[PDB]
Amino acid sequence: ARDRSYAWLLSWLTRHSTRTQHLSVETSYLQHESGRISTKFEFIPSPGNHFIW
Amino acid sequence: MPFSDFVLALKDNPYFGAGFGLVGVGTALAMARKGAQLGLVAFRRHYMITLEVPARDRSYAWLLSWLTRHSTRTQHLSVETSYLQHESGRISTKFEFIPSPGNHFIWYQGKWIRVERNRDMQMVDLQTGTPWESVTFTALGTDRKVFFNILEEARALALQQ
Amino acid sequence: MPFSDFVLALKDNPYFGAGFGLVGVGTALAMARKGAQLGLVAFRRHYMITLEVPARDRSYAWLLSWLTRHSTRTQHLSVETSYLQHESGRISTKFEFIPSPGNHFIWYQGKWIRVERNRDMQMVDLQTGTPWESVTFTALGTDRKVFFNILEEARALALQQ
Amino acid sequence: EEGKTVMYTAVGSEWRTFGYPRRRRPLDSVVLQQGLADRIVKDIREFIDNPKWYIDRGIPYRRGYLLYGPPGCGKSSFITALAGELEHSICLLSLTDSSLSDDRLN
Amino acid sequence: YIDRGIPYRRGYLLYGPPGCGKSSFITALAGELEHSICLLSLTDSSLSDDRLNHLLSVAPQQSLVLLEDVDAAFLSRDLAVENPIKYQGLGRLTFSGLLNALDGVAS
Amino acid sequence: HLLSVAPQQSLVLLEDVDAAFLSRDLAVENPIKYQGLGRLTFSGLLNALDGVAS
Amino acid sequence: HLLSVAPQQSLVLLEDVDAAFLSRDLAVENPIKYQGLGRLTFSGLLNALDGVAS
Ligand SMILES: Nc1ncnc2c1ncn2[C@@H]1O[C@H](COP(=O)(O)OP(=O)(O)OP(=O)(O)O)[C@@H](O)[C@H]1O
Ligand SMILES: Nc1ncnc2c1ncn2[C@@H]1O[C@H](COP(=O)(O)OP(=O)(O)OP(=O)(O)O)[C@@H](O)[C@H]1O
Ligand SMILES: [Mg+2]
Ligand SMILES: [Mg+2]
Repeated sequence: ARDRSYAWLLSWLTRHSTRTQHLSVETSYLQHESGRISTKFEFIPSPGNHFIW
Repeated sequence: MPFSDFVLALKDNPYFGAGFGLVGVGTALAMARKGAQLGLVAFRRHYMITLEVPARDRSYAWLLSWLTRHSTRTQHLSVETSYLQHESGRISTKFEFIPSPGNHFIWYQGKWIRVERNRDMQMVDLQTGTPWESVTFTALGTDRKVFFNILEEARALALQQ
Repeated sequence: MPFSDFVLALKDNPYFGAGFGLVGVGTALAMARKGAQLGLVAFRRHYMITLEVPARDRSYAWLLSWLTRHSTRTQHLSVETSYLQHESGRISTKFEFIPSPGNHFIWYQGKWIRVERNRDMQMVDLQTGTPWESVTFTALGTDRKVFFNILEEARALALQQ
Repeated sequence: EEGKTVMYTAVGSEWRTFGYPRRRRPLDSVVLQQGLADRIVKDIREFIDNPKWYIDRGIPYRRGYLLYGPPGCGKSSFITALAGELEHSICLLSLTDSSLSDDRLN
Repeated sequence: YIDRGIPYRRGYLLYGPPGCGKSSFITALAGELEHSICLLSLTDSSLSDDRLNHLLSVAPQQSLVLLEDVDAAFLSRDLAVENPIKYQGLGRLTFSGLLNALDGVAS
Repeated sequence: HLLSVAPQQSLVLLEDVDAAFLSRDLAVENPIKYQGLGRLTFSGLLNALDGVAS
Repeated sequence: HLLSVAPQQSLVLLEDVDAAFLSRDLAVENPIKYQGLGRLTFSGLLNALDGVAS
């Protein structure tokens, strides 16, 4: 976790996770182009064993 | 090759027959262990009522006081020393007993509750001396009103005396 | 298929009969282990008296002093060094023995109390040097007055000498 | 929580609810100088309803207010009444805290 | 109070030379009204503004919160005229914190 | 707490009370500063000796 | 405690007492301030050398 590569790889794993069904939630505020901000439900694969192709 | 040769090889050894029967024994034991877990889980979910009181609520103090009062003839008590002021104007030591940690059984409202004093685990908490002590009310049944009546009686007794 | 075929398959192997007999052995062993727990719990709840004294009460000091005095010929003691000021005016070393941690037996009022000096566990406590030491009074019987008499005698002896 | 006002507080580095939702104070129960409450409500409502005017000109979409006066004139009460009127929640912040730092404040 | 929007709170101040009967009268009144007394020490070391608000929010019902010797918590007179009302205590409490706790938005 | 759990039939002895706090000039001055080592205050001592919880 | 647990037939030695606390000007001044490092006070020393529990 001491490298920026950790953050980049975590982001890429969250994005390309196929249909992983062992995710964990992550709440963030997303600013819409209309000028308002709404809650954003983003899922990160929970710790465990995951398989990609 | 792995299919045909092994079956002939297994059939050659008469100990494999005893060994293969032992495989059924091992599978049955694993099945037996699994059956216990699901049965216990279902029994707890469908036929038991549980109420845990943490140390971070005033309800904990009220329920502890009510348990100290209504303890029947429990013989697993712990001492508690306090100074009591008599109406004469002087103060004398008060030997008060509180049920020591363990499994205690009560007969409130014709049931058999299994009140238990959870002990200190890691000495971490807030708003107290950090003992992380708790009490768990377990009983056989489905109605929740028993514990609600217990809590209301505890509050009434706290407002009493 | 799972019902009919397996019944024939298990019956085909004579080791299943030995194995299924072993299943009963496992079931009996689990029942025997559970039977011990319920018996112990019932015996403790119905025929034994327990009194725990933590180190956060002055009752702990009084009870410790009374145990040190009235220990009969206990041979599991621990040393405690102090200075005693003689009536002559000078002071000399005083060797006093306190029962060392362990299980000790007394014969107070015709019973056999099983006093036990609880040792330091995690070095956490308050109002003391944080050893978390305690004493447990275990005896066979139903009356509670024996422990109260012990506490009163301890207070009297503390007020004595 | 409708019909009431929720008040948050700084718990670590997040906003957490403080107590139970307080009951709303009616806006007319606060009597300020003639027309001041109307002006403030109009300003804040116009700011809320028009984010496009801010976005199309690049101005950051923020706004801040200052109420100053001798004690006992109705600042905190008016803030509570306005929060009730706009159905907003109040995030109490104590600048003179001990755990507050610049990064934590941001 | 409710029909007019006023907060349902109240406070009392008893001032005078020492030995005249402030604490005794407070105890007698608490006995008369069947209330309890919540002894709060402003000049403590573990007391902070958030803790003060929380304590004033969880006070037992039918109880009188008692702040005794309020003038000892913060400086006064010369320092009152001076811009900061310095907290002559041990904890992390400030004058604005006490003001908001006694009568603020979350009171 | 200490003054409330004093053993029965005992005399509590606060010896050399004058050293706990400043005096004279500072007594005339607005604050009675605690020139000690701990977290004790003049109001706390006054309440403990004779207050509501005494 | 240390003055109460000294070994028998021993001479407790407090060397250079004057360095423990301020003197002269501060002696005339109301507080006898402790010019040391620990949590020792003048009243405590006076009671330890000759007090009630000595
Ligand atoms: N215009 C007003 N209308 C109604 N009540 C008012 C008004 N001004 C003051 N009050 C009353 O004064 C009391 C306290 O008012 P408030 O807390 O708003 O005053 P403040 O001096 O602005 O506050 P703070 O000390 O938080 O800055 C409340 O009882 C409130 O009802
Ligand atoms: N009006 C009074 N009637 C009866 N006793 C009184 C009265 N005023 C003072 N006393 C007596 O004075 C003693 C202490 O009084 P009390 O603590 O109320 O005074 P105080 O100076 O207001 O206190 P504090 O220092 O706590 O503010 C008690 O013995 C009390 O009985
Ligand atoms: Mg205000
Ligand atoms: Mg008084």
